[PDB]
Amino acid sequence: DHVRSPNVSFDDIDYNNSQDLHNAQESLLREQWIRVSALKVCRKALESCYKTSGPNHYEDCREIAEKYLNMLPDHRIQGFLGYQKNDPSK
Amino acid sequence: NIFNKWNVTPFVWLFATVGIFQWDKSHRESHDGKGILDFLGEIKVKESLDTYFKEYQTKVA
Amino acid sequence: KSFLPHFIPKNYSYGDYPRLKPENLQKRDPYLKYDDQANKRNFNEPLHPQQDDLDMWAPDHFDFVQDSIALKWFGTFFGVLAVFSSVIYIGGLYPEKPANPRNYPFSGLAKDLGASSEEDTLLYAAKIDKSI
Amino acid sequence: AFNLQLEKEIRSKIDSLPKLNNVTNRKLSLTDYLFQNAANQALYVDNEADLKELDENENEGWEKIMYVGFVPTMILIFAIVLFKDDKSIDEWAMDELLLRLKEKNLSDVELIDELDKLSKSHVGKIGASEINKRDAVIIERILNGEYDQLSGLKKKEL
Amino acid sequence: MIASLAGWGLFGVTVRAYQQGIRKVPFSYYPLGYVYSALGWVAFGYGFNLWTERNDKLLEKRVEKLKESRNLRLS
Amino acid sequence: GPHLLREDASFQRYGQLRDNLATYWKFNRKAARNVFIFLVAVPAGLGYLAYNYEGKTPFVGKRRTEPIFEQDYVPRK
Amino acid sequence: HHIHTPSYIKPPTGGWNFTPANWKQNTVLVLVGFTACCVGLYKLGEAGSYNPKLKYKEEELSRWNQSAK
Amino acid sequence: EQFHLPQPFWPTTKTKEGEYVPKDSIREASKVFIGSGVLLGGMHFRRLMQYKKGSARPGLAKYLNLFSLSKSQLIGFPVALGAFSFLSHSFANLQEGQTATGEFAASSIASLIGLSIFRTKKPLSSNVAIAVGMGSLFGFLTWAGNFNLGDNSYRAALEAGNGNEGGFDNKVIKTERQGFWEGVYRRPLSQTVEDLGEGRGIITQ
Amino acid sequence: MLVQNLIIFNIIGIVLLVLLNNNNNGILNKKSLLTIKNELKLKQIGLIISIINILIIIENWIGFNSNYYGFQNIERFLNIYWGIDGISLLLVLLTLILGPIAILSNWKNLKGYYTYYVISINMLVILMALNFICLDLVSFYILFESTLAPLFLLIGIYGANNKNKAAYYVLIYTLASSLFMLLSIVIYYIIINSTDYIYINNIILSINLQSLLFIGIIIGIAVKTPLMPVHTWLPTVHSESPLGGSILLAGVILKLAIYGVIRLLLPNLSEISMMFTPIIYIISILTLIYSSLITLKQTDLKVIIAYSSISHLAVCMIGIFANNLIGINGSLILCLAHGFVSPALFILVGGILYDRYHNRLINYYQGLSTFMPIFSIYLVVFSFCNTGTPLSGNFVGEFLSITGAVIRHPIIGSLTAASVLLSACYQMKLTNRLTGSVFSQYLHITNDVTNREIFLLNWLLIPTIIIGIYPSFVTNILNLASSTLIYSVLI
Ligand SMILES: CCCCCCCCCCCCCCCCCC(=O)OC[C@H](COP(=O)(O)OCCN)OC(=O)CCCCCCCCCCCCCCCCC
Ligand SMILES: CCCCCCCCCCCC(=O)OC[C@H](COP(=O)(O)OCC[N+](C)(C)C)OC(=O)CCCCCCCCCCC
Ligand SMILES: CCCCCCCCCCCC(=O)OC[C@H](COP(=O)(O)OCC[N+](C)(C)C)OC(=O)CCCCCCCCCCC
Ligand SMILES: CCCCCCCCCCCC(=O)OC[C@H](COP(=O)(O)OCC[N+](C)(C)C)OC(=O)CCCCCCCCCCC
Ligand SMILES: CCCCCCCCCCCC(=O)OC[C@H](COP(=O)(O)OCC[N+](C)(C)C)OC(=O)CCCCCCCCCCC
Repeated sequence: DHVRSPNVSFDDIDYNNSQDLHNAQESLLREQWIRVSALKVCRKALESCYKTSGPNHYEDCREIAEKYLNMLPDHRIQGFLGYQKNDPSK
Repeated sequence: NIFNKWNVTPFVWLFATVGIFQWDKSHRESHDGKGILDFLGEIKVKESLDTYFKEYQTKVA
Repeated sequence: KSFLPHFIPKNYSYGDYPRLKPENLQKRDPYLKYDDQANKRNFNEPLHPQQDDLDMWAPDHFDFVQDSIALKWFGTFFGVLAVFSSVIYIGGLYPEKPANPRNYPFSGLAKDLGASSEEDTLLYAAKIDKSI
Repeated sequence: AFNLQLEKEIRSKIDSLPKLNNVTNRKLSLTDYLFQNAANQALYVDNEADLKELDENENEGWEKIMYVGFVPTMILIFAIVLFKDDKSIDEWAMDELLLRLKEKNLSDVELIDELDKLSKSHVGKIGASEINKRDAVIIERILNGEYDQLSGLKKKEL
Repeated sequence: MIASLAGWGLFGVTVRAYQQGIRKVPFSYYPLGYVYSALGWVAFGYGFNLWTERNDKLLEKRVEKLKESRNLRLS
Repeated sequence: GPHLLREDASFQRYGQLRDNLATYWKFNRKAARNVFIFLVAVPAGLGYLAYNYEGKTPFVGKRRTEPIFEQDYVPRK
Repeated sequence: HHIHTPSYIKPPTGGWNFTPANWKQNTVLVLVGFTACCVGLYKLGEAGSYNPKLKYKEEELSRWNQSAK
Repeated sequence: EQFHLPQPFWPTTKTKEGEYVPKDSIREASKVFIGSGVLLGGMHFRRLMQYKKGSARPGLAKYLNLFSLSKSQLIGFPVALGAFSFLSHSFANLQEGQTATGEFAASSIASLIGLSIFRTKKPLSSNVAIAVGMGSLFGFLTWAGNFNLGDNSYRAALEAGNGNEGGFDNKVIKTERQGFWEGVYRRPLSQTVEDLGEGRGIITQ
Repeated sequence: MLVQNLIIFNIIGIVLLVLLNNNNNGILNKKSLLTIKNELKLKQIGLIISIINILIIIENWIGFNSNYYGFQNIERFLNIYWGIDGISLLLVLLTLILGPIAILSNWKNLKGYYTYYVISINMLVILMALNFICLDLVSFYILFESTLAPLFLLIGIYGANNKNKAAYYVLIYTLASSLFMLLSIVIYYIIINSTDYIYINNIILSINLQSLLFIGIIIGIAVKTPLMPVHTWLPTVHSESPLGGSILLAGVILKLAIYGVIRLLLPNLSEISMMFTPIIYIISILTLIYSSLITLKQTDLKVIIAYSSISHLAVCMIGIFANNLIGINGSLILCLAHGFVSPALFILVGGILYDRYHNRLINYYQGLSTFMPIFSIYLVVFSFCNTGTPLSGNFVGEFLSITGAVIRHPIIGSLTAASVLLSACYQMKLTNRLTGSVFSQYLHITNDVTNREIFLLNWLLIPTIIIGIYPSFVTNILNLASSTLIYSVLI
């Protein structure tokens, strides 16, 4: 069937647990791919709004375009190695 | 001969692939979307694969 | 009259390899018979160490004038088109606009040009029609 | 099918022409290359060298192997990339996104109506396409809130 | 243990078969040589397995002492 | 086989030389000038462009925060 | 005319003024073949094509902009 | 801001500021120069005695010719070794310690000085080619930590607790940088920014 | 199941061919029956063995999950753990598919000793294929260097006039450079007590130690791709090695360097890889530009193709060191697309022309389209594939690799677009000459492409265009495996 993301953070596990570190690595990967899925859906709305609105696309699709331009920098795959090997609070 | 061994072959591949392609779609209409190749065997899942990974990393430690 | 292309050495030393004056084969008389008529080559003719730069397959060598003359003529031409441009600009001989350039209502169609609110009006607005 | 009596005819006839360099009813089987006596194997080659001596680019011995073993192997590879029930991560993520939309909006009459009538084959075809389906509310709800849980895994900030 | 000794005998068959190529004789020459070679390496294989089984027992006993030695260091 | 290529001695001499240019190469002043350009000068130029703009170009979804067209026109007379 | 060496040079395009003896027979087959799946192109095109300016109503798009706001 | 280049250098003990009493370069070079000239000159006159004792024996003569030194080598060798010792100590005093760059400079100059004495009948560019080759070898020798890393080896680090004997733990995070031979599960993100800098995916995009 | 069957079956195949062909060495002086038709039966058995190896990886592909994170089919054999992911699975299949092609390319152009050649080809294929399924650094090095022993003898026995020069070059360039990679592996086993992939991927080493380990490994990788300035072995080896040796060298052996980056650098030395990327990009960009301009002046047909391979593998190196999914996928697709086009160009240049005229000098060939029209079609078609013309897998690999470089480094990654111009400059200079002007006066008219050579060209062209038009056959498998290699902490 449709498997699900085992929501597991690096912050709540012991890396010496081989299976727990594997889940946190998988958990971070699956949440980034969903954000890529969401970004593509938003871009689908932008394309349909642009085609239909014609010369009205500047006003009609303004907030859709603004949201796509905001999500684009970070709604991409970043990997799990960066956050696994770095502690932001230190 | 326009039906020689070399001209026919691309058309035989094309029609056969379309036929198998259309056959697969019908098979997905009657097996809850499961494909025509499902007879060969299915795909291993995470739980069955985790146990191999768990025993592999324990030995390495 | 006829001169060799650039980057052709006047001497070389490659052991016992025969030393010969570089002949650009593109310039050979095409009304003579050759064993290789297309390449203008007879069988067993010694090849220059850089013969690939001096044969039919090398880029065509134009030699109607020297390169400096062609480069001098090339610069002379576009220099005139720049003096003509510069005389008009400094003197300001081009005509002025006969009418104030087009302006639009609704704060210069700011809303229709993707402006969000009053903070971003002049960011997106076209020329504003001050006469309502 | 060595047929030693047949080679003797073949060997003798080449002897009727003393000069050199101046049959289709012959075949061998798999069991012959290992079990014939050493005398008979010598005779076969002496004919084969001389038969070939008395002579385009066909019947080289590879055609059967490549067209019975290799081409079906590539067909099987072509079938697997076509008709194997394998989800990729990007295809899984789109299905998971629609599933979480359903779970966050259980009390939504409009959304669940479209989600149920949105067939599994058109999940990856959301948007504008030839398929006439209603995903306007589905797209509307994704644009409203964020259905990923990446913020719930990074529990350490600056 | 039969599976392990089966491989050792098969190693001995390979040793004899390789020797036949060195001496340039057909591999069917003197078939008793494979039987002799197979048993000679089963004998070595049986002694080899006793050697490795002994080594694992000795290694465990030494490792227990080494872990106690390491626990003192990690403090 | 049947020697389907008409072997040319001058072709063979020329081809043999082009394969064996290394034998006659001398590390003179001319060779040193080209070695410095290709293996030191040019890599240094790319070396300084790569690290100068390492992480200095955030060009993903870059926004426009400044107007393009002028609002008012001023004649030149 | 000239010598085209047609004994062994038979490219897919013909090789120096090649028209086979049975060209009328083959031309009808190719014309049938060309016409048959030229209709197949038409049948596929009419089913698959769509108008991208009529897929979503303007009322559906207003909700998108506000929700994404 | 400075460029963030990799630093492939083996661990060495770093003397604290105010430490490193310098070594007398002239005095140390004097001992190498005088001791070498005495031995090389003394062994030269010892071999001349072996020549006089026998010159009709080809076996002795062949072996003596291999060890024989020319007049310019009897002077050049002590000078090259003396200049090496002086320049190695002089550069080490300059840099508050010995570096591979200092040894590369000291060895190539010492070689070129000697080569210009006992290899006079060779082109100048040939002597420089050897001097660059000789200087690189000694620079590589210093870069690799001379003949052994000593107190900077992993075996030494493992005996001092600076190795990885106890394993790793992600819950433990250290502000100070890990040891050269030490590995950790998780690191402070500030250390990554110090190493790589911000930009192409660190913090910002 | 995979590794155990792939090794046991091939050993039985190796022993079987030795037993049949060496049973009659003993002053029999006989005529045998397997020696007829250039050892046809022994060739056919080895050809069948190569195809069966492709069937073994398929049985494990049917059960492969593209939506599983981690290694699959985890197996223990010879005290070594063997596993496969999306990246490894495609490289194994590429390696095994070229096995039958290498044998068939040398079906009738060897002076003798066909059993030895077939065994070495099947031995090279399995050792390279096993290199993609090992799961530790030491096992990676064992398989990385084990190929040198058969490859050295393959060149020296079946090679061209300068085979002695080429055999020494491959043995010394690759062995000396890989020993530097062994030094880094020894350091890993000393300080971490293991070389397992997963174990070492989680350990962060000091930034100074990561620099030393990176340089050791990169020396072995840079020589084997190859990159400038350690590339001088490849053109000499390619021009003298047999056709099957060139196919495996140009199709698999060079791809092990990219897989080395994927295993030995990205997941374990992640912090230091970001530091080294500008240096990697500069070296690779100059490798691409220099090799393209040098290719213009070449006069040997098989050396021109050898320098063409260096230019494209610089692009693969650029893509794999981009820290984004676009570049990594683009580099992997370009590796597979190159794995078919490059062997095809060696068959056209060193397998068809050389088998007829036995001369690789460019000056002898022109106007081939007059009496070799079928050869000219395949030559022209593969030339446009080699320059990354769209509809070919090369373009999809090249465009994503260039795009991944631009995203990674907008300023210097833009120089990668010179691959589009420079590759067409030297490739279409060679093709425009072979198909241009009057048929050469130095050649006699002979047979055109035969059925065997048509078969080889068709089945190297077909995968290139299928990947070029629908690369999602490959990207679906690579998607979850490639996403694990990215290192970034966005705040
Ligand atoms: C009344 C006078 C009596 C004289 C007695 C000596 C007889 C003449 C021999 C010449 C002197 C050389 C030997 C000197 C003693 C041996 C070296 C030594 O022990 O060091 C002494 C000298 C000063 O060093 P210093 O720091 O004072 O000693 C340690 C104090 N804590 O350290 C030195 O600097 C000595 C100089 C050594 C450097 C030159 C030798 C290296 C170059 C030549 C190599 C010879 C051939 C190579 C042999 C090895 C072959 C594998
Ligand atoms: C012409 C032919 C060309 C080459 C063909 C190759 C044929 C290979 C045949 C292998 C037979 C087989 O399968 O052997 C297997 C058997 C049984 O293994 P086990 O006891 O269960 O050990 C378990 C094995 N592990 C650890 C992999 C699981 O071990 C042997 O006999 C070992 C082979 C001997 C190798 C020499 C080293 C040992 C001697 C020590 C002295 C210092
Ligand atoms: C308990 C386990 C071992 C039992 C057997 C061991 C002794 C065998 C002696 C039998 C007599 C014999 O060897 O007879 C001589 C034969 C035949 O010689 P040939 O070359 O064919 O000469 C031709 C003979 N004609 C002319 C009569 C035909 O040689 C063999 O078969 C060689 C096999 C030797 C096996 C050695 C095993 C070594 C293992 C080493 C592990 C470290
Ligand atoms: C996967 C692991 C496999 C390991 C086993 C290797 C094969 C053993 C072959 C022994 C039997 C033999 O020497 O036989 C010889 C055979 C076949 O030669 P032929 O043409 O029949 O000989 C001519 C006989 N005539 C004249 C009658 C026709 O040559 C081979 O097989 C060659 C394979 C080995 C080449 C590479 C050597 C590398 C050594 C180091 C490896 C890391
Ligand atoms: C978008 C993808 C399009 C695919 C289909 C396009 C039509 C295919 C035509 C095949 C037949 C043909 O042209 O090759 C065969 C013809 C033969 O010459 P001829 O006219 O019969 O004269 C015969 C007289 N000779 C023998 C003197 C020529 O050419 C040639 O050998 C000429 C050499 C150039 C090769 C052209 C290959 C073009 C491939 C296109 C690369 C993308």
